Amino acid sequence: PTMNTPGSTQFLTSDDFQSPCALPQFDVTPSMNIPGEVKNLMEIAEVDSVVPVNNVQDTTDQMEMFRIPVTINAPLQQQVFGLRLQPGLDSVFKHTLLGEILNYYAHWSGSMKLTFVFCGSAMATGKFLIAYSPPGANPPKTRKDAMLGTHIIWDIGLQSSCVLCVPWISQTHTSAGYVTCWYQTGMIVPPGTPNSSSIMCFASACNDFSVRMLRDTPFISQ
Amino acid sequence: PTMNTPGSTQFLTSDDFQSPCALPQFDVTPSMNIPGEVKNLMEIAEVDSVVPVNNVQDTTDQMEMFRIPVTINAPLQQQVFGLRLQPGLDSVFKHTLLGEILNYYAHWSGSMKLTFVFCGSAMATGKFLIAYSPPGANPPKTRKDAMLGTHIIWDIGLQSSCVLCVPWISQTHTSAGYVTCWYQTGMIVPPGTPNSSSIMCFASACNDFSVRMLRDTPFISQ
Amino acid sequence: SESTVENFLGRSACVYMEEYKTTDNDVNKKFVAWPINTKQMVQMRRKLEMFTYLRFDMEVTFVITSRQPVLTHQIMYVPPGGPIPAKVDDYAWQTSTNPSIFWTEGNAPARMSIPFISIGNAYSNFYDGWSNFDGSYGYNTLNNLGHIYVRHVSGSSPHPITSTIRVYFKPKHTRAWVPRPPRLCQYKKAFSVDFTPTPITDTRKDINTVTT
Amino acid sequence: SESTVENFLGRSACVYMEEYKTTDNDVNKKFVAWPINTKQMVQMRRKLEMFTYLRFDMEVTFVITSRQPVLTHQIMYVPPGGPIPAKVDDYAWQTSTNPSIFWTEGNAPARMSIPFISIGNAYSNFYDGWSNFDGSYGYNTLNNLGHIYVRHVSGSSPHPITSTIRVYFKPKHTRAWVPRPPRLCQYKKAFSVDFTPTPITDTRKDINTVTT
Amino acid sequence: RSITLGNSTITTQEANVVVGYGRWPTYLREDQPTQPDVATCRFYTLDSIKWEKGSVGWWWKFPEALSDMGLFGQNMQYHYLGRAGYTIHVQCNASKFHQGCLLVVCVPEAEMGGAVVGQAFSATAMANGDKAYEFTSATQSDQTKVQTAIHNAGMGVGVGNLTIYPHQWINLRTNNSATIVMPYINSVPMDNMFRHYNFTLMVIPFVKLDYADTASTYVPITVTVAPMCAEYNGLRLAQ
Repeated sequence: PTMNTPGSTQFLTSDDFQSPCALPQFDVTPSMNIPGEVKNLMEIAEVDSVVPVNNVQDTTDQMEMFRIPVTINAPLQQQVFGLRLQPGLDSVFKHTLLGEILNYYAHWSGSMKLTFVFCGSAMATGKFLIAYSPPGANPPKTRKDAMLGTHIIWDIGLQSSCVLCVPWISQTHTSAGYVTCWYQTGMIVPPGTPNSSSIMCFASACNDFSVRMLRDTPFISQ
Repeated sequence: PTMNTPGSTQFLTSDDFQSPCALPQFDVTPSMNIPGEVKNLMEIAEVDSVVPVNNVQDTTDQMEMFRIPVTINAPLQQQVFGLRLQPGLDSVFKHTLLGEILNYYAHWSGSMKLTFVFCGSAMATGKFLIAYSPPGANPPKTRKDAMLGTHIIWDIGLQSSCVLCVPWISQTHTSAGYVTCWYQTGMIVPPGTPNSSSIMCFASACNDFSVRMLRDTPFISQ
Repeated sequence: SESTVENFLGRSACVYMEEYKTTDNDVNKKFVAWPINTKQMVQMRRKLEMFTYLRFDMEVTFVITSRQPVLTHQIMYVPPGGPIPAKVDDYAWQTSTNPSIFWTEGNAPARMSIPFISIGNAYSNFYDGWSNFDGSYGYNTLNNLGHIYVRHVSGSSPHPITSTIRVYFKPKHTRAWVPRPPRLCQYKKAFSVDFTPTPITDTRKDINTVTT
Repeated sequence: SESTVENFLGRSACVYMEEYKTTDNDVNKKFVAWPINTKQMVQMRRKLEMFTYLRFDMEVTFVITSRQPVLTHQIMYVPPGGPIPAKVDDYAWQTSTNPSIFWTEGNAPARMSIPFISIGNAYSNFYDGWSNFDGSYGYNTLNNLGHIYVRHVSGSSPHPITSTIRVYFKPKHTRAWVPRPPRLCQYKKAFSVDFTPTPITDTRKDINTVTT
Repeated sequence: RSITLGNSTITTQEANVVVGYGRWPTYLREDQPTQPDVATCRFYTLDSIKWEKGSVGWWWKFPEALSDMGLFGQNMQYHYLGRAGYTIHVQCNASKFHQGCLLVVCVPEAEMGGAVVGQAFSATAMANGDKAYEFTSATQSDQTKVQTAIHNAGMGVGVGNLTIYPHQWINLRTNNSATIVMPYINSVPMDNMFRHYNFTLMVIPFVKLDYADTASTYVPITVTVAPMCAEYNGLRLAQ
């Protein structure tokens, strides 16, 4: 006696029911195996993508946002860049592969790694102090007190890439971590070598990400 | 041939039927274990609560309703308090924990215990005669004939609490029991001790309570 | 028993009633809007405030009548943090992430069951704290619930129809944690614990009075 | 999860809305015509353009209303490479190889599921090539889908009725192959990849600025 | 007897322990690292409160009453998510020629309505330092105050029915001490320590103090609190 119940006899836009085939007695062409099949959308957000760190105001050329300048003569203990770890709201991470998959969901959390690659000459040497601030803590104001937190002395003479894995990433719908980088012992080059170099930055999720509640992206206007 | 029957095709406000989920394909956050889980509403009514026995007319201060006065010089064989055992209608037990769970139901019966705690000095001594009258019997008029019923001589020199368990409690929709208390040998104190003391009273259900037919409380006005 | 927490709060009851006219000077009187909350029904508010934390599913059934063809009505649930319409027709009704029921009159009432939606592990009836830190006391966003907007579906040319919508609400699969003592004072607000002091109990006459 | 490709694109949403009047000077305003494509809904276009190849079944449900007896409406799907009607009544509506639904008002909405129709092994959202060889860029006929024509069924004597048809569309049993990076520019055409250059991201102020 | 408890602070005492809901404080058993601080466990003794003939009650909000205490109050400045249970010992010192009754009770998530309906109040109207707030016998009627009528408990409920929460009675002619071990109760695993007050402690005297002539005119009440099983979010990078 369930055909006269209150639920039945309506159209609900999210129902799953079988419905009559428009034309049966039709052979559907079989599927072939085509390289690369996606089955989850966390296989797109675990892929590295260049982060536009140097998106500073008064950039008159695009392609200058992916380069973080480093020069021979720069006063020691001077900040190189700052970042706020919030890949959904912060402009820096907003349009990355990671950032545009998390704007389809309303709740998410996990951990997401970063990598910093020095792209200068092969004759350059120097150091950098990459610091990290836990969420709910002010970014350091000097090189000296940014070394009393968590940090890594990256030497570009022996390494060419340094990887961080940042925990406690959440929707936060602020309190967010910070990653800052400072000059430690300038940059030193021998004769006949360029006086400027750059650092690129990559970002992706780890594998601890979880997303919940699908919703429309706020980057499309009708 | 039961989809065209007289019962079907109506809305009844007390029906239990499954109904389409508004949004399936949504992960619901798991439940955690939180201290103290209620599964029955007879776990709230088996908890003691102070009874406002001294709710006499012309009380100009609240907090004076939980104290039953006792003094050194009071004529012997004088009543201390009276109570009528009807926790749904009587004003005394009306707003207790027990009383406000039984006003959601229209039929109930069981047995409910009382406790009387002397809160005077530690140097005071004396006695009291706590009498009990079966339902359908007049309360005693003298100490002498209140001792020919059921009674307990409570000595506050050797005890500090005395417990009664009252049977035959029912909705009665009167005939009700009575619990009275009388002076037996005043109150005696040594030098330098307060001349007044008080008795508090607690009440709760036992475990024999049963409630039937849910209905709205008559203590809420729209 | 009937004393189980499940059956105590398992009852279904009316919670909102409103009317709208299709053609009206005001554009806010062409559709229903209703934040879902259980603090508007005085009778049921007291039964849900005997616990500090609750966890339940909702079942909402609508009874619609109309007064001057077949008349169709959209009923759109907006999950918390979705777009909200501000007009009788705008893109917020064309969103594909907001469930909708297209129901015609002369059929058994529309119904849908909204699951437990919250990123916490329970709803909290009482929250003693602040939102930002010292229009903030006693409000948190974890116990927030969606909205329901009706709106009569019609062609490109509207036609005068006056409708009355009644909403019924039933908690389902309830679990409850931590007792509270029942409310004693009358409610003076719909979102505050504000009250005016009341006597403990009704006065007798004398302490030895026991007359029926 | 809700992150599966199946559930990502499994949502149903409006895709076409049009009106027709039975009696009108124009003969092209006496019936609906609608080439099936998923490039008309801006919101859903971006979600289907994160893959280069898709394979799915379609489920199409129609919501019809009318304004001035019982009114009947034919809903005819024309598979690709079938006859197409050019008049309100002609032999193209009498074809026995074009599925049809005769639905009357006051019943639950009409619905049918069109299978995967294509002689290729997948639909292609992007095609870099030519049709004839160097009104040909970026169009191939393998990703072509049918048409839907409504038309109000009536006697030999028409009578004025104005109707509004809404079409809802849901991909079903989706499989997807080869990621693409999400779209960055606004769509300027309904059948082209044409665009106007846009900035990469929104400017900050200074590289050391990290204020919330 | 005397149990003579120690932790780096020694308190000699002793009724019996009343465990919250029958649940002892316990550690929470990735992308959230966590880590406990076991050096915060130790008694912190709040200032004595004079119980006189006038007084009608007192209250303290936790964990905002231990905010100025060393180490425990400094972890609230650093870590932005925390949890912890508590062990509270309320104890009086009085003679046999005094009389009174107290109700020690811990009310979780006690909202308090303002005095003058529909009016907002500051956060210094119920919590500030380790200072004890006070209930008033007569109804409050001040713009920037909480409604402090004693017979409604500041929540519009019966004052007699507050025995539905973890509690114990200090009757001066029997005992003189009470202990409540409160576990962590919240709807989330961890929460910010400054934006939320987990519970409140209250001491409410039914039966006023009385003491005859030429005896001490007050009885001191001493609250001692030691956090048990505190745990905070980690501050170091993952691997």
